[PDB]
Amino acid sequence: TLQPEHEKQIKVLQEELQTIEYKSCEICDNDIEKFLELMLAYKEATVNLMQEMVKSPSILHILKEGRLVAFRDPNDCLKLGFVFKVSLKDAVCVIMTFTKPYKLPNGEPNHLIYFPKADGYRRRNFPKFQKTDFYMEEVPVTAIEVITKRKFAAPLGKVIKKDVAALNEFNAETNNILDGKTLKEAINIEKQGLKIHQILLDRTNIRDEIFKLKSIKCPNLSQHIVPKFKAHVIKKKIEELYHLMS
Ligand SMILES: [Zn+2]
Repeated sequence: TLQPEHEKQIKVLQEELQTIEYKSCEICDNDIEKFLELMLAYKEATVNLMQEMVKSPSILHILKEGRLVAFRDPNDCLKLGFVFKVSLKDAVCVIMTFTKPYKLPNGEPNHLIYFPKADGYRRRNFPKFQKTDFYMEEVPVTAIEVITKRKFAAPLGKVIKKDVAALNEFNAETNNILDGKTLKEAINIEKQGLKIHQILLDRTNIRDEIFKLKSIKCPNLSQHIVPKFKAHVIKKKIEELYHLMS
């Protein structure tokens, strides 16, 4: 064949694709795929949203120093941190992370999207985050998925210097957030932008439709979405390697 490598890798991805076990559920077997595609649509909508938000300097007033946000590391893990610095030219943010990468009891990264103002969904998929010694990490603005309303007053500068007075308030606030968390995302997009509102409306529609499903009420959806997710990734990779879809 004129394409040995392509064939090899394709065969591999196919095998790995069909070697996936799907656990049965009387609450997901009906509408879980739609939940998946709609979820990915939500994620994409958020990405584009952040892409359009970083354009207007108003974003600095949204991600002011000490802004609690939920981003994702290269491994698609959800982390909570504070906004320390923002760069418009590079579209990157210096976030101080106080939480380890959220992972299932299995060990694999959680692929579920965190929906603000969703007590049930939270309690079912995101029971609690584990605290970790804070460390500065740069992350692209596009990675941010949730922008909470809560903000850390004390300057992070003193926290970096490890001043006891600052570390007390930092630890207290952090433990406050982790003990009981009812994150609520509120963004004042009315300030500027036109496409922003459209993206917001569309995303809210996607959410209204996704919460209408039955898999959304599932207790163990966080573990049931894994196989479908992996199968999705592998599938897309296969279609690509096949030079298919033009
Ligand atoms: Zn289920």
